[PDB]
Amino acid sequence: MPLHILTHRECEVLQLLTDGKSNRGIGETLFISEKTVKNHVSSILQKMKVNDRTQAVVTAIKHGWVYIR
Amino acid sequence: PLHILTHRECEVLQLLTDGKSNRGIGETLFISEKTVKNHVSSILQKMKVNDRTQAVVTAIKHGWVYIR
Repeated sequence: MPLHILTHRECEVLQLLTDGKSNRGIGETLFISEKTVKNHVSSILQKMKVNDRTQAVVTAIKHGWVYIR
Repeated sequence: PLHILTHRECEVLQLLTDGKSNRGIGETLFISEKTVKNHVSSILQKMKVNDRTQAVVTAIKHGWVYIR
């Protein structure tokens, strides 16, 4: 399950990243600061045991946790 | 516009979709990281995106690369 390992906010960040949004775009969409976006990304890399956004995103797509809009 | 990427740029893009680092890509393709970094920089320029994640997600969307 995604929610066994991620929060809902983290799932939303991952989907917004899969959509192609930047840290600025994600914060705009979620009304959070860019630093906070990076904090969510930092947590996602920890929980998924990957080293950057791209591995996390490609892994989320691979497991069906997010979709290509 | 797939025609604008070189085959080598496509290989780097596929290796990025696989999850390899610039060190892994340089290892796999027997090139230096500086050469890999330039290929990445070139791919973002030709694709008109700002970072690796947008390039990879855009290539997946259009079927240029596959999830191994």
